[PDB]
Amino acid sequence: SELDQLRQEAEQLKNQIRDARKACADATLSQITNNIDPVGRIQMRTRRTLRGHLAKIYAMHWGTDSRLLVSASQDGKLIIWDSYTTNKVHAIPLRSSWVMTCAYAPSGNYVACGGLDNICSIYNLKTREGNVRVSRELAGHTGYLSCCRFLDDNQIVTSSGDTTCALWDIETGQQTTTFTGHTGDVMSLSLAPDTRLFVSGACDASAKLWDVREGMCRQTFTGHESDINAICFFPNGNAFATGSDDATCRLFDLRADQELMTYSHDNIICGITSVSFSKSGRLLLAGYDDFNCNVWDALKADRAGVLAGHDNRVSCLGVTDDGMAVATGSWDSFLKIWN
Amino acid sequence: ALMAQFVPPLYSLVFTVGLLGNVVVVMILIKYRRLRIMTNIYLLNLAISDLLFLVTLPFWIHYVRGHNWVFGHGMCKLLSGFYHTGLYSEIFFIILLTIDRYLAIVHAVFALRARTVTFGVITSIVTWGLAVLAALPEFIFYETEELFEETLCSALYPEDTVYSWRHFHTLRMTIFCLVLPLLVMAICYTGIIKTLLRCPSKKKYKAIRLIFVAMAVFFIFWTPYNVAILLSSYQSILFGNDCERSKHLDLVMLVTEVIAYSHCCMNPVIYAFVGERFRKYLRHFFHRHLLMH
Amino acid sequence: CTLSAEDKAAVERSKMIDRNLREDGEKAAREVKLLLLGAGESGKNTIVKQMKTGIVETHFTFKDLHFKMFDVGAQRSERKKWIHCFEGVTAIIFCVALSDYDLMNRMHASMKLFDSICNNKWFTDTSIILFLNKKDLFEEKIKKSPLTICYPEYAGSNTYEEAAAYIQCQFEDLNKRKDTKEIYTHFTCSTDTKNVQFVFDAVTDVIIKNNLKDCGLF
Amino acid sequence: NTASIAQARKLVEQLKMEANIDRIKVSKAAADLMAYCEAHAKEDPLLTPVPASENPFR
Amino acid sequence: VQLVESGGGLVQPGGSRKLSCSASGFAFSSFGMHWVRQAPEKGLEWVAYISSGSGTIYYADTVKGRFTISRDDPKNTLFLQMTSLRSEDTAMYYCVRSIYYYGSSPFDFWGQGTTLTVSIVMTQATSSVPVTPGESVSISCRSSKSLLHSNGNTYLYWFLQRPGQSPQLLIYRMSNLASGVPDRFSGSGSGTAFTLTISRLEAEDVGVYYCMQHLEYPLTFGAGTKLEL
Repeated sequence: SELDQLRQEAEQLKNQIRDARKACADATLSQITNNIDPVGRIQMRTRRTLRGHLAKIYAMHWGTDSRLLVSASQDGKLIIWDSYTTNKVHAIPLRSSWVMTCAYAPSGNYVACGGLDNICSIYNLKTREGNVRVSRELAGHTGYLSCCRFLDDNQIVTSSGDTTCALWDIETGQQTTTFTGHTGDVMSLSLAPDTRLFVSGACDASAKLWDVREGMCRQTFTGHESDINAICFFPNGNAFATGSDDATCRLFDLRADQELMTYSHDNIICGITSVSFSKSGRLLLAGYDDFNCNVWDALKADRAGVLAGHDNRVSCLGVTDDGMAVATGSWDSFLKIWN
Repeated sequence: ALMAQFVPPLYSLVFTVGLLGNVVVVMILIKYRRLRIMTNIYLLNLAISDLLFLVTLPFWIHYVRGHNWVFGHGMCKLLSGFYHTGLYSEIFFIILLTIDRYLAIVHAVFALRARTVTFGVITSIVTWGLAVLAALPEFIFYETEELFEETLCSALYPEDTVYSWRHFHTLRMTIFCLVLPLLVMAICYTGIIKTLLRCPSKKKYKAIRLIFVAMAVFFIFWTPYNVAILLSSYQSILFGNDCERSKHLDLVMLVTEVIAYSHCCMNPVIYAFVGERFRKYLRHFFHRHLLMH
Repeated sequence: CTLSAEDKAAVERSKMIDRNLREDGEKAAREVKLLLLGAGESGKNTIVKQMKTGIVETHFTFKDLHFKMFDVGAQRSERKKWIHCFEGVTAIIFCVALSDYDLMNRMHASMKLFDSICNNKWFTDTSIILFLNKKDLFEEKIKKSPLTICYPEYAGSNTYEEAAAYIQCQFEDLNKRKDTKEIYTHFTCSTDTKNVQFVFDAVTDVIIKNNLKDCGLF
Repeated sequence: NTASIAQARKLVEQLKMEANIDRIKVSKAAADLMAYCEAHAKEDPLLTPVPASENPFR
Repeated sequence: VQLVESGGGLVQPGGSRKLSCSASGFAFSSFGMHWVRQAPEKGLEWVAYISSGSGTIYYADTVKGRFTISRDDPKNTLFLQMTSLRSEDTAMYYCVRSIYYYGSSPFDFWGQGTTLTVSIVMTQATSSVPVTPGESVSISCRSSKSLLHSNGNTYLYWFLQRPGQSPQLLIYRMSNLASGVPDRFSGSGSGTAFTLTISRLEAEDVGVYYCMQHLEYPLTFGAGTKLEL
């Protein structure tokens, strides 16, 4: 019918967007930050070495209480660790041993996990029976789950490999909203502190900002040469840093709609697995496939320090809600807490 | 002349290389493997036995140089007994390792359910107890003999009443060291070889070569000691009564004793260094040391 | 430590949980794990039935050995980004239908998939068990259509024993790491009740090789 | 096919919706980020070491 | 969750008795158990404790040796071997669950108990305090030692024993509201002086309030204060 006209309109929309983005690019973040003093050498020690897992560690999450953390391994069991005493709180035997993500609810009543099974497993930690049981199974996805996060309103935003992100209502077990637009497989989500907006990363080398209510992608970011692996929000929620298999992390600002600064090093060719921010946001921590975790100055990218307390891939990384300590998990079945 | 033509420099090289081998083997086994497998725990036990033997070796070197037994707290009892304890524990541990290899290669399906950590620990404790009890006869010297100012350790029993320890000192010292170990090793190795020859792989031949090399090394470096000690005990009386032949047989006995003590050094090599796992772990540890160093 | 607060029952529960975790890990390690591939292009369902909405797990015990198989038929996602999660499987069962040579042909797609998974670095040391299912159908079909339709470079007789041998050799030729990786190719049929024996032999050989590496002989 | 036409139409609608959105310049966003980072630099336990007295992870 | 005890009745002094308790819908394997006496003088006391898997067992100096606490996880039952009975042993026996981990609320359920008839110090300033519906009441208790452990927990537990009903937990380890109770209950303390307050009294808040420490065994129980309408 008018496919040629549609494609021409799309191309000139892309041109207009590029022109608008370039018009406001008066200067880069590097020039503005030239006068800021360096963060210096950031050195941390492995205060704790949590052990008990007998398989690869893939995901972990920090509870709002700053003490309890949950880790998911391929043994099919979730262990909640008391970081202050390297003590195990509960052991949750999972129906499926192929997990890929886990999350800790801010309220602390529920813990969620999932993976290749395509089913969300919601476990109730606080119950009168003591034993941990599955509350609801949020079935409906047509692909492997990659990341799940708990909204402050006791809701789960699910990321799956079928290119769809869904907002599930726990008590009804139904998809409240369906999100589409990513041509590639979705890997990581991150919700802002206010829970108003959140961004999703996919294998199409693009990051899309989805408003949980309007059902629309407010903004889209692109430029990466390979798949996206992890995304995290700046404490403000006005910017986010995304990792990619191309061994480069970059910072994007929602109010700028353009790349701010790129993190890369000649000696680093391994890809990134997880990315997290410090409470102040000055330090950017991201795990790499080179069996080590690197600390980057979010403002200048000086590579302030590096962590090498691991023997295999660093699969999961998470900063405490208060920024007191950083947890680094790896496929070696050991979790290291840094501070 | 007696007490002459000795070369204690020979023992220094074997001692130092034994340190460099056994210490590294034990460190790698304990640090990484965490002793979670039956073969690994047997290898660790063999490493500790060899380490004990080679750490008791130096005092013999000092005595050979001329340092008579005026040393204190190094009582001849424990020193003499430790040699036999180690030499018996190592043989028993090689036998157990061969048995474990046989079980794992002919009965892998059952070996999975049989190779338990508790069973390995129980077997190791039982073998240690048996070796210690075996060496009790050599623990009992009851004194250190003195004829001249040059003190020397006394024999197990005085020569005036040597007829009361015929069998234990004649046959039991060879049956448990030459006959039983070789018989068990052959009985296992034939089964392992026959089972491995059926595998459809190219690298299986490397296993055959390593098995043959281990068997040949053990035979070549243990048979001469057992035959020489047997000949020097009785053949020196029946036929080797001549002074020249007696001196030659004594020199051969010294040479075979030196050679046999070197077996402790090649045990860690042949049993741990072979296999990609050990090189992988050693390279990882070396990289870790370089990072810290 | 012994200087902690009165809540030492928490440490006791932690130790009990550690004991349970160790027992579960021992049980998992004792069990054999296999990966099944070829869904949507081969008679995988027939093999699964003989052995008898995401990954499917099948449990069966044979000759006092516990077998645990995973079906990844949900191939509607980027394989390279989740195949690595199966690093550690005892062996990989890859299913091919010999009747797909004439039906780019589907046999070429199966060959490309095998090359993709065979050469994957995550499966460098994991053996592959190859089953050529629907052998009777291919035997009947070869008498009507020459094998040259799928392999123009092929030259030889149209007899079953020749074409099957040629294709079996062709599949193995794609292995670029033959030194450290072995391929166990077998012919499978709906009426072949002894297919379990082939899998048992393959897993036994894999366990023997693992024991050889552990003992230092490999 | 109609599926391709529908996908192209949806893409065009999404692109035109995105284009209408405009926000502050890069310099203002960078300045705001720098100000926030400087303001909360004192509260970060990782940016600056922490005394051992107030219950760190030993 | 339900706990039922059995094995009561009259017993001659110096005899023996084997009290038993059973639970249903109860993870007995992962749950600990406590035994506490309730004498006719309304003074609660601690008897024995058995941890999960029978790993650790403790007895009070008054019941040492004579009592043997045992559990059978397959049967989900708890047993007491009682020997050498005396007159003072006449008291109602309660089985109390307990779980120990971060964020835990032990002693959250008390059984109906059974009656057996034989032929750190805690003090309360007020033996009783009259009250009326809708009134605010404050109660305080004192301890012989500072319960503020270095871990940052006051280890203060509050219970209510309504007439004819088993005690019910109110607070756990710091002013923390128990599950299933309204929000009108609150508490505070400094380490040695502890207080409990109720914003608005209701008809269901009539009973005896009990305070018990958990800093070190044996668990010593308070005398209790009775609330009169």
